[PDB]
Amino acid sequence: MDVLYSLSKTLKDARDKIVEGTLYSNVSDLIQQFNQMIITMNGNEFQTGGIGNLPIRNWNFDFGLLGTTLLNLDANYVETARNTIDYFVDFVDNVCMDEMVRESQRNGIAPQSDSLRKLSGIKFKRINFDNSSEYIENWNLQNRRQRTGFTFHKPNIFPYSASFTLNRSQPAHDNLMGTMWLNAGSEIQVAGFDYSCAINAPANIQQFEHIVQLRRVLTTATITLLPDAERFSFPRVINSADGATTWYFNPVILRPNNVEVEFLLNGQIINTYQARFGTIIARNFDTIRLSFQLMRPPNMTPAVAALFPNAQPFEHHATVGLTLRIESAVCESVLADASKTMLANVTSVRQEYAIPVGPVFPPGMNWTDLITNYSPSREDNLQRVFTVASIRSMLVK
Amino acid sequence: MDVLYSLSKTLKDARDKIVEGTLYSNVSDLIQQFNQMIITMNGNEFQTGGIGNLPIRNWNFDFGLLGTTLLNLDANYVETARNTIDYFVDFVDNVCMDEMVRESQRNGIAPQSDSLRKLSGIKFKRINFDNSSEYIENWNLQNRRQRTGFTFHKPNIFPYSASFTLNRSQPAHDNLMGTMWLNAGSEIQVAGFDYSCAINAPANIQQFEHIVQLRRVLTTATITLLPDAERFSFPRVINSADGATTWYFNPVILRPNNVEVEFLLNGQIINTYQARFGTIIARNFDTIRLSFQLMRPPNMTPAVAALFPNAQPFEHHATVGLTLRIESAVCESVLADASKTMLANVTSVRQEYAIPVGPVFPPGMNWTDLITNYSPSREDNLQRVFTVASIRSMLV
Amino acid sequence: QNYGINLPITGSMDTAYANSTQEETFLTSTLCLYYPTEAATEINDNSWKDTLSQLFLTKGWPTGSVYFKEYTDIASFSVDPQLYCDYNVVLMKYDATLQLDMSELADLILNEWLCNPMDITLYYYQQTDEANKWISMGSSCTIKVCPLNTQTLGIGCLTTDTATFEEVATAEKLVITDVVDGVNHKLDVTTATCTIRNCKKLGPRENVAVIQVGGSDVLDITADPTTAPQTERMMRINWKKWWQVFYTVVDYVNQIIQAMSKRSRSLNSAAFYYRI
Amino acid sequence: QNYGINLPITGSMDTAYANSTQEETFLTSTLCLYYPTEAATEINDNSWKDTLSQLFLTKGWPTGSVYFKEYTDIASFSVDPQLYCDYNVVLMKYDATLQLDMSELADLILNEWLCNPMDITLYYYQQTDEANKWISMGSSCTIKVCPLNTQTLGIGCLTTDTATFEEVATAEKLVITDVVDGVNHKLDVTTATCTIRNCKKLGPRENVAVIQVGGSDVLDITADPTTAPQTERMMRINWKKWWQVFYTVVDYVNQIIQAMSKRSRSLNSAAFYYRI
Ligand SMILES: *[C@@H]1O[C@H](CO)[C@@H](O)[C@H](O)[C@H]1NC(C)=O
Ligand SMILES: *[C@@H]1O[C@H](CO)[C@@H](O)[C@H](O)[C@H]1NC(C)=O
Ligand SMILES: [Ca+2]
Ligand SMILES: [Ca+2]
Ligand SMILES: [Ca+2]
Ligand SMILES: [Ca+2]
Ligand SMILES: [Ca+2]
Ligand SMILES: [Ca+2]
Ligand SMILES: [Ca+2]
Ligand SMILES: [Ca+2]
Ligand SMILES: [Zn+2]
Ligand SMILES: [Zn+2]
Repeated sequence: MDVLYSLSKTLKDARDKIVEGTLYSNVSDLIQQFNQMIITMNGNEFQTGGIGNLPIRNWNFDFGLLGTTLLNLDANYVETARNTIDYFVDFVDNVCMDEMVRESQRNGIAPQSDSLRKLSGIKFKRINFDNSSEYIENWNLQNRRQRTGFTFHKPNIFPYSASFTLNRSQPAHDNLMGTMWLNAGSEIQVAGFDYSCAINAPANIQQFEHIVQLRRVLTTATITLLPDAERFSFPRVINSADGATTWYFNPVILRPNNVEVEFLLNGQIINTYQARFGTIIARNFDTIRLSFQLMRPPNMTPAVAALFPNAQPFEHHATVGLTLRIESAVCESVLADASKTMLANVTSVRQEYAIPVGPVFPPGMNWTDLITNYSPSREDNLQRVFTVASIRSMLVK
Repeated sequence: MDVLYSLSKTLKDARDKIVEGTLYSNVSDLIQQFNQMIITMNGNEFQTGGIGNLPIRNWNFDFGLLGTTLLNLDANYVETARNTIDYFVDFVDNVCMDEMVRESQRNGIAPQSDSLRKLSGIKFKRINFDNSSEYIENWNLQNRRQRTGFTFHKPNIFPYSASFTLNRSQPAHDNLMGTMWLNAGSEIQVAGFDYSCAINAPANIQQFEHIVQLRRVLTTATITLLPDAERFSFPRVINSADGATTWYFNPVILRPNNVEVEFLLNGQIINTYQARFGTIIARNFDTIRLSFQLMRPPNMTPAVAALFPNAQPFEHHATVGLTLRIESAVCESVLADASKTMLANVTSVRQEYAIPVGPVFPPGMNWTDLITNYSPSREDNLQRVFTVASIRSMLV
Repeated sequence: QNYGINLPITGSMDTAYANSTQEETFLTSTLCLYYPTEAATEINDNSWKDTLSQLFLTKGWPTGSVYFKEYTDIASFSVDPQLYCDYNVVLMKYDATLQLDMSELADLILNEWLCNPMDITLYYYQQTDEANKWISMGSSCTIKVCPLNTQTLGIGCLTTDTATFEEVATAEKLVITDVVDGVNHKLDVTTATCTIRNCKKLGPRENVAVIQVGGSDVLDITADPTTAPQTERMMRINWKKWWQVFYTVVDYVNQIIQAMSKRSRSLNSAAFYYRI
Repeated sequence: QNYGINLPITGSMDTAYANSTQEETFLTSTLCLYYPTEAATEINDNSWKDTLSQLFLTKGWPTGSVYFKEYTDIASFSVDPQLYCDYNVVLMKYDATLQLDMSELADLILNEWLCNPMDITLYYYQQTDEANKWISMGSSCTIKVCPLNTQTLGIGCLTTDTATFEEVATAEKLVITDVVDGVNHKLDVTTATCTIRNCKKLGPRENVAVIQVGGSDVLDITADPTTAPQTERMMRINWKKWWQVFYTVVDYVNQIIQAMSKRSRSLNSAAFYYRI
């Protein structure tokens, strides 16, 4: 991995820095690195790609070294360098694609393609140099089992889940008390609905609770908490838990009462926020407990009083929402997020070449399936393919 | 950890090999390693801690080297070696005890005692040699980010749990359909009971499903599947879910029907066994799903036909049971089992010295609570203390 | 059930709808049509029940599933009404002079009730909450009320002179009395001909619909003056000939049953649960 | 709360028993005692209700909660029996010539029945399954049946001539009729003075106990000839004096109520299954 990353890093530096007219003193170290790469790779045969529709490509390296006598780079120098760079970039692209379309149950963190296995040998370790990208840096830290950190803008930490719980219900579905939530990506929208508006509740308070268990621990998380849930604030016709019939939801939104956000780690309270809306910080947690009350307003203007009668039929159902958005967080495992392209690149390569379903990943790289059952073997394979995808993105993209 | 293990292994080898009359060539490499250990330890002060009732102990090393020039070891040689060995064994045992009674939440795999942190310094790396035991080998492989596994005979993977689910019930508890189960250690005993014997069921079949979600993945697991559950095959008076009243269970055991045992990983079926009993192999799974059916016997002799009337009262309750015993398995993480003493050793040391409850383990190192909430921090601390307990077991 | 009543129901908002359950519902349920005797008089036929059953049979109801129970008029039908079938459709004739009575019948039929015995001779009584009413039924109820105070002396009444009691009902076959809550009332009722019970309104009765034949919307099934709700089970049809009424009932039986549920039919046919 | 659905309940063994709840139920439950008139006659003491109430008070029940309901004889009590107390205990005197009638009464009150209305003048009736019976009660219920074939012609009877109908009940006060299943039967019933209903035996009624006074094991509360179950709620007592019988009933009331349970079909959990 470090060798593949170093190859790609050298090639990217060469593309960016070996430019017409530049002082040789701008590239001397890069020229030495490029020549060391050429020397190490010369005389080695590689084969990439025998899975799915990925073609078998054979790679031979017999290149001359870049010169070192110039004081400024001229056009011919840059063109010969570009020829060598193009061949190497094609090779590195193919090696990355070959590694990305493979998985292993046993040592998913280890190389799977034969070319990367060969690049793991001692002779190639000379190529290794500056490992400064976040993914390769995390890779090297994880090899030594040092504390890793991946920064995610809008981490895709919640598998898609749009469901409801009914605490009070009956076959007519006209006096319903419960909760409905969409947990999707980096967002939790939840809403507690009482059809009676807590008319016969103990002191006119209806307590709602929602527990979200993250499959990985998040640290240093900026989170927006907004009082309302726009997703559960309009009329809906909803299937029953068995799917036999359909019930009606005609919500009227009241501000949630005694809102309490709890961020917990291993079932222990880490952060507690009471009546706090806007930006909050959850420093280290794996579970979110949102508790919030529907408080029947003691005083009502005539329209409000007409909304909520003393008894059934209840036409306007008292609903209190909450919206929770993880803006940015840190996780010790790789994750899909809104800003990066690692998952999209891995999925795109796997789909472009019709990679058959393997024993590790879901039937097509569905993120919901992966994150729902984010097992250690899956984590190892995903970190490997994501590091390879970033290495590829340094050059192909 | 590697250094502590090397110290212990050196001492164990010296005890086993430095014996009267033995050829020096039998022990020459061991004597070189022992002298290297002495050289590396000489001039260092150690303090084993005062946590709990474990006393504060100070350790000093000013030992001479063992001889190298005899053809055969003699009685003088053995006595001289034993004097140094006893002190080193006492020191290693105290370091192991000091490390076994400590825990950390942030970094539970790293050493906790001062002595083991001092021994992790580069100046002691010379002591390190053959790391051949399963626990230290796993430790090194895991530090190398390498796939390694602990082998367990009768792994204690299931938290103790004796419970029941009633899918059909009434306040009088006389027409009950449901499941009874004991998950204990490496054993699962499940039983579906129908009081009406599926008289009024579609096709005269009652379906039972029991899912056990293992807290860690198991691999290459040898399992015995037996078609009955003797734990739920005799009359019982059982509390109700709230304990308000007690109901009556009067089993009559029928052969379970359509027995399907699935071993699943990440929600996907890895192994499936249909109507198979005896030895089966679950190659890699985190969940066990047991489906079985109480099938009303289409033909019944009069003695059988009496036991199952068309309607209530139901006196003989038709029960079908399965039993699943994990004989052997492999786990990435550490676990208690019927063979190894790591858990017992750690618990014993924690009990003898009145070690208070820490922020990692449950009080008393109780295994049910520990395995129920097997968090990563708990896993790290527990592998650390188990490796230290094995290292201590080499000498104590 | 009872050991799982207070447990949550979790449902996904992506589960597939089941097929139509109307066929199974009609094949396995009973339908009772309650009509006024004047209806059968106007029909004048003695086999019209058979014809209606046959016409229902085209709507999926098996033969011995629809039932026709006759009642004289609103007043008599209100004397301890009994609801027999899985679905009960009460064809009630409208009368401007019996509005409240109709409402009371509706209130007793479209809502579920839980009633305890009342002994008006040996005890004073009060209505605890807005759901607590006094429902009395029989040949003729004449309810007179004397409100008391904390000292248990009457207000505008004398505990010994019943002539000073405030009258709230006279010659009633069914009356629901709502008095001021938290006040002990001495009660005078003609217990010989009718019985009074302290009732609590639990909730709707989903298996009984009331079709008002003729008139306008006058039903008021809630004592509260600020609400006069018209539920899905309270229908109204303009009419000139009873055959047309029965035909519109039969043809749109699907719409009628959609407004009802088959989860309120109790073991007994009484319009109220009774506890001692 | 989740009333219309049966959610499975998970219980743990080793969950501690709650304390005895017998005192609380005695303090919050009503005990109706049913006895024949001859019992009151032989006792011959107009104050015996007060004495029994005080004895029950000694045994736990508050002295306003035990009820005594008198019936004339087994046959009369079987007409529309109504057991409204939390716990009902029937002292049923034994007669060697009334074995079937005692069995019918016990079957009617020891088990829960869901009865649909029967219109024998409108429909041919058939019994679907072994739980489906025809229960008829009244001052005098005489029932004759004509079993029909697939072509609707009668078998051993003529639909037009009722005199040929096979007679299954004569001048009965209560009769549970069980015929072959799946065969349509035309019914001739003296509907003028007795009601017949198509009933299903849902299950036991656990709040009603019957003590057979001075007989033998004869009750058959199940129509299956191969089963004659003796449930815990059908006791038997030898007697010479009714005072000793009442004294035994009071002294062993703990045991009696132990053999019973709160009516499962009753109470809020049963809501939306059949009743409350
Ligand atoms: C529902 O209807 C569809 C279409 O007619 C049919 O395929 C299916 O089998 C029916 N039953 C169920 C349970 O879906
Ligand atoms: C139950 O009984 C025990 C022992 O008699 C007593 O300590 C306790 O207070 C009682 N009450 C409850 C509610 O458990
Ligand atoms: Ca007055
Ligand atoms: Ca009236
Ligand atoms: Ca009132
Ligand atoms: Ca009103
Ligand atoms: Ca009889
Ligand atoms: Ca005949
Ligand atoms: Ca039959
Ligand atoms: Ca029998
Ligand atoms: Zn629902
Ligand atoms: Zn129970």
